Amino acid sequence: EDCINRHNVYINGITYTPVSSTNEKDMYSFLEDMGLKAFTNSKIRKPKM
Amino acid sequence: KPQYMVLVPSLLHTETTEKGCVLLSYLNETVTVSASLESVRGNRSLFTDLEAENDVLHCVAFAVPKSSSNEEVMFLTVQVKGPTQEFKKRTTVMVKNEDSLVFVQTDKSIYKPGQTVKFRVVSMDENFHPLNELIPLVYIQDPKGNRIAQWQSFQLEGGLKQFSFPLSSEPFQGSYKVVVQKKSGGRTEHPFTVEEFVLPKFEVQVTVPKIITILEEEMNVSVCGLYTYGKPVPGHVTVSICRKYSDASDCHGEDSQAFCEKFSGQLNSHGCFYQQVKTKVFQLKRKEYEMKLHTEAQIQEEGTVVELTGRQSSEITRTITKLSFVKVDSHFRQGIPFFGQVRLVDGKGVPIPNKVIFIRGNEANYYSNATTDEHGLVQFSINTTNVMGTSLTVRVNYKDRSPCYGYQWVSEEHEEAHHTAYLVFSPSKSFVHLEPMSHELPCGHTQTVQAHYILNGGTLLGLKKLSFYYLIMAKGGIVRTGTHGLLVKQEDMKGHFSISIPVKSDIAPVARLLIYAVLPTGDVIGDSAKYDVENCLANKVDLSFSPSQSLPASHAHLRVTAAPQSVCALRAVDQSVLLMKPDAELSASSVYNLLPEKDLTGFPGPLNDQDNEDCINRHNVYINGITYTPVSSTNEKDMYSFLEDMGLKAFTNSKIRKPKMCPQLQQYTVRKYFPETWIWDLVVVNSAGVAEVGVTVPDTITEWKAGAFCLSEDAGLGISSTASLR
Amino acid sequence: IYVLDYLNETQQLTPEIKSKAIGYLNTGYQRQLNYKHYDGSYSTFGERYGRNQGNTWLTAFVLKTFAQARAYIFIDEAHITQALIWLSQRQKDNGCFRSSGSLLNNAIKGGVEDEVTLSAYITIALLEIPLTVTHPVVRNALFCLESAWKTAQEGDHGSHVYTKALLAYAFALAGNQDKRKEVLKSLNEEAVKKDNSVHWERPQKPKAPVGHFYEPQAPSAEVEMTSYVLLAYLTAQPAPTSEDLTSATNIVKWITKQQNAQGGFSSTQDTVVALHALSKYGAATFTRTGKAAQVTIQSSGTFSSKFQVDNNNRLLLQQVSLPELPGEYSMKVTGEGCVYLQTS
Amino acid sequence: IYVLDYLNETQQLTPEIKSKAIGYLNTGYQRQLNYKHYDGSYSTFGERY
Ligand SMILES: *[C@@H]1O[C@H](CO)[C@@H](O[C@@H]2O[C@H](CO)[C@@H](O)[C@H](O)[C@H]2NC(C)=O)[C@H](O)[C@H]1NC(C)=O
Ligand SMILES: *[C@H]1O[C@H](CO)[C@@H](O[C@@H]2O[C@H](CO)[C@@H](O)[C@H](O)[C@H]2NC(C)=O)[C@H](O)[C@H]1NC(C)=O
Ligand SMILES: *[C@@H]1O[C@H](CO)[C@@H](O)[C@H](O)[C@H]1NC(C)=O
Ligand SMILES: *[C@@H]1O[C@H](CO)[C@@H](O)[C@H](O)[C@H]1NC(C)=O
Ligand SMILES: *[C@@H]1O[C@H](CO)[C@@H](O)[C@H](O)[C@H]1NC(C)=O
Ligand SMILES: *[C@@H]1O[C@H](CO)[C@@H](O)[C@H](O)[C@H]1NC(C)=O
Ligand SMILES: *[C@@H]1O[C@H](CO)[C@@H](O)[C@H](O)[C@H]1NC(C)=O
Repeated sequence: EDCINRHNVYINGITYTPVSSTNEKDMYSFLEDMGLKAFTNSKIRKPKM
Repeated sequence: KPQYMVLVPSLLHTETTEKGCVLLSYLNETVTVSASLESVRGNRSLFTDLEAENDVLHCVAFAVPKSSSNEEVMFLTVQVKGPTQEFKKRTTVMVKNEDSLVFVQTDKSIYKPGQTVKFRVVSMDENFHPLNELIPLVYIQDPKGNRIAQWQSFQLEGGLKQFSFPLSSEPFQGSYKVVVQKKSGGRTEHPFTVEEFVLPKFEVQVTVPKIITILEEEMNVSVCGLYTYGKPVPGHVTVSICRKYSDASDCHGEDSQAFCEKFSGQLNSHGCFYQQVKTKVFQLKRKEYEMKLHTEAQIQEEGTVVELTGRQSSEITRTITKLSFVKVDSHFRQGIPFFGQVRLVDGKGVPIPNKVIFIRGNEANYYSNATTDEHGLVQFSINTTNVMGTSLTVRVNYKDRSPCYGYQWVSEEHEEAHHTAYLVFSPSKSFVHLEPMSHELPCGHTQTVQAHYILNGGTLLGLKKLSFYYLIMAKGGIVRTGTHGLLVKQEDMKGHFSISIPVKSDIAPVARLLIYAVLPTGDVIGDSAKYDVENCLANKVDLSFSPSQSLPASHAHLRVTAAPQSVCALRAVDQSVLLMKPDAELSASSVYNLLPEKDLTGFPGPLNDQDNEDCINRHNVYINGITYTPVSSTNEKDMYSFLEDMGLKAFTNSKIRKPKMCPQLQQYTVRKYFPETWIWDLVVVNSAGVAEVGVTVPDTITEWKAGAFCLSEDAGLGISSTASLR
Repeated sequence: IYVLDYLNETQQLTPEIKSKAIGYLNTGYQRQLNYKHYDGSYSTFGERYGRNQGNTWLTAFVLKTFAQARAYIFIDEAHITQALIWLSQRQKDNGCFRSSGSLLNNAIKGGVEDEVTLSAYITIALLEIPLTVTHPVVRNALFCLESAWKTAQEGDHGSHVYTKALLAYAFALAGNQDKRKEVLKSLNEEAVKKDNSVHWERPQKPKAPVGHFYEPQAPSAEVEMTSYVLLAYLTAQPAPTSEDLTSATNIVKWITKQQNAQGGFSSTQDTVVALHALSKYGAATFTRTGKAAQVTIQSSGTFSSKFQVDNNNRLLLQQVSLPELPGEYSMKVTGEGCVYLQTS
Repeated sequence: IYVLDYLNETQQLTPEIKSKAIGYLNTGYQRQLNYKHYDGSYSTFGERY
């Protein structure tokens, strides 16, 4: 549920920027490709919005 | 870094002088600037130069001659040559063979047979200093597309001239015209009617709401017929108040007039008639349109009736309880509180006292209440450390027309204060906003504006003090200029500082003030302003007369004050035909709105802009932190933009424009003498003001519309008042 | 337009082909107006798409064509004026205007898209208009050209040919006799001359890799650049000399040999510039009134020959042999009308 | 065209309005050619049908 949506993506500089999702490898993804699952508290999954 | 800045209105009125300014500072003082305004096609070149130093503003008034084409573009280039430095910058300038602003004035508005029309013509330049000049043509035109008289190729020497023309005993009747044609091909007109008529000796006048609204059960009305010497007249009155556009077909003999209510009266001997009416017969609703009131006084012992059409546009408006803005900053900034002062009114135009309201500042999350005071004013303040663009609204009620808005057959509304504001680009994180006196601006007086300057870090390295530079722009050009330096606090943010400036004259009914502060690092800030300058002239003028007298009491005087060496056009007229029909747009407001290009705001059309090359677009936007995210264009206010809506253009090297990246490459005992005129003459003002001796016309009793129109090369023109001689 | 001028200057024409071409020209003109920009700029699509900005080289190409089209048929000065001020608007302080790349194909343009070459083609397209060298825009243009020329000259490589040739042609349009002299000398150094003619070529084997089919993404643009070289040789302030005309003759021999039986040449650009060049050549050389040429060859071993050249035998190749070993062959020409004299 | 003639006959003209009208005339001419028939005839829609 950790949705990080600002009203707008809050750039101060040349202009403002829009939103977009990312694409990079993850620890959660490491353990998914591992084939297993787990439970913790720390930040494993990328803070997807 | 060493710094310059050169500024000039984007337009150029030709055949005359025009001012442009330059700033210089911070090293290698011995510099030479040069402006070259060049006609690209074929070739022309007008060259201007100046030598200058550091830490100085100065403005030169270069002149321009006529051209071939009426309106053209020209390449303006500028070269800065300091002993160890060079800079060059060009753009496009709009040049225009300006048409002198000219006009007419008659003896009278209407005419009857056997008489002679008499009028005068006038011309002027951008400055309202008088202008002597050859005119190609003026003529008088008869209503059938045919002509009645003509004069050609004649030169103004006092900046004006007079003409007359006699009419026949049986000419054509109707709306005759007079017309002027200039060497440019520009034409101007001044009509005048010609017909038989009688001379009135009274004028009806109603009192009633000029503006009537929905929530109206009744209406005050009153009828007062002024007479000769404003005396009371007895007789009969009858008014026809009226609504219009009923369910009639406006055709097949069907009168479009809705309920016309008629009220009679015996117009008493002393005082004037009154009547309070009820609007229930009018049904102040959706499909019953505006309110015309036709009041007809039949003066006794003549049977003579005359009407006045009145208050046709009494705004029966849906928008009730309409509040207002007065002094709203168009802008806000990331590091500042802005405070909007906001009045509240309703309906007639009267503010309401002690009335709560709600104020929603969205994207500041500022939902705050307030109330209306004796003047309906609230001065709401909002701190601003927030996102790009802010929206603001205020209401007394909620966002809907609460009582029965959805029927398709409803007639009611309530205004909502709406406003939007954008912020500046200030990569320094410093900026100078201004608190103005943003309302009506009097003339002949000084006024102090105040300024909220703030400095992120102050001067980073620089020197001790800093400098501000302000310009007051008028009539699309330039009028006044100055500056102010100040010792900066060592590394701190100092807020307040004032500036006083004079409002003598020589300035458009708008006054576009701006200011800007400069930083030796190559940086700059500033902010604009606007003042509704009251319509007011440089050359003061005045009139008077030896007072009113009896009937043949010949010896009378007129006096006028003006500049010590000038002239005046003097129109005393028997005010009966003028009572019958008014004059036409004769005032300083006439002069002002006759002007071409009141305000220079934004460049013209044919020239678009000047582009730059900096594209900061990364391959991927490089948005470090939690996540990546794409590029987009902003929407915010800029210094380039400040000087654009200012009206002018400038050259510099500093970061003025925002670094707008480049777009995406991705693609696929008495004896009567003449009435209808008393005096129609020219006169000269000595160095003590003039006083002529008028001669009391007999056998005539009314107002005496005295009109003074004066002119001097030094002080310009002047407009004096409607002095009567009852 | 350039073939119109070729036909009218060589005089092999008629009013019928004339009228048909005129109709083509008006039609193409207007269909091109249907692609431009409200500012005056020009784009491939342009109109019916509000969010757009035009291209530079394309605006310049249309400008040159509008120029010569005015020269033949009527056209308005406002369009060229607006595109011109637009060309100005893009220019930098000392650097030349950028390339606002909004094209669809690199085949239509024969150049390498470099700012140097781009600005060179632009400023020369300007100078084809009767334009004073004192103009600001052109002043800055020549500044760019001088700078770029020095950088490529003192440098061991600036592409060695196409840049340098376009620079040469623009420098010729200026008035810089010395500068055009030096640059043409340099281009003449790097020669691709052959048994009976002269021309130029790109490196013939690019240092970096290339594509497969006909060197794709590389038209190789030899005809257009040779044509511009020629054009540079053809232009002096009173009239050209003899030696430029000999070089022009050789390179034109190469040109006409390099013409495609389908018509035109391998592209549209090279075809255009080649026909412009040949038109100017004939305007220099091909006199339609000079019709009484008399040639007389005289050699110390009393070997004398005589020939006449007039309109009727204008295209005639009068050939004669030469037997004496020590050749001291004195040609003497008189009358009117130019003559080429090829000996082997 | 007829107002062109009127201006040029009464002499109340200029080369600017002249050139603008000339451009109008060529434009309308060609846009009209875009409606005619292959035989030479002319129709409202014509071409593309
Ligand atoms: C055709 O080509 C000629 C080659 O000289 C061009 O030059 C004109 O030649 C005609 C011959 O009668 C002269 O009357 C003109 O004065 C020349 N200059 C012009 C008209 O530009 C010419 O442009 C072309 N058209 C013709 C034959 O006039
Ligand atoms: C419109 O005005 C003139 C008025 O005479 C028209 O008549 C032509 O005038 C020119 C004057 O040199 C004559 O040479 C022509 O023979 C006339 N007929 C033409 C040109 O069609 C003409 O139709 C228009 N243009 C002008 C002014 O010539
Ligand atoms: C244009 O160029 C010539 C060059 O000598 C110059 O004398 C002239 O004054 C310039 N202006 C005009 C209108 O010819
Ligand atoms: C200005 O003067 C200083 C000292 O002579 C010199 O170093 C500098 O190069 C000059 N030019 C600049 C700052 O552009
Ligand atoms: C106007 O209307 C008010 C009531 O609304 C009434 O008291 C007053 O007598 C009327 N006349 C004038 C002159 O105010
Ligand atoms: C608006 O806020 C004020 C407190 O600042 C409060 O007195 C008032 O009650 C609020 N509005 C209403 C309708 O209560
Ligand atoms: C303005 O409001 C913000 C809210 O955080 C606060 O930081 C700032 O100190 C306020 N400034 C004032 C009252 O001057």
